[PDB]
Amino acid sequence: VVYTDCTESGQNLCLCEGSNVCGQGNKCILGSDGEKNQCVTGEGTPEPQ
Repeated sequence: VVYTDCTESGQNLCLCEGSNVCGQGNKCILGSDGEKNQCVTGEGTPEPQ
């Protein structure tokens, strides 16, 4: 199964690093400082539809 892409910071079940899935068990942050997304451990909500 594959999820969709992210659109905000804090999501979880989506695609942060290129096309890799980073969600449950961790937290994802989008473009930090004009940079790309990053998978940081924490508490994030899945990606609704």
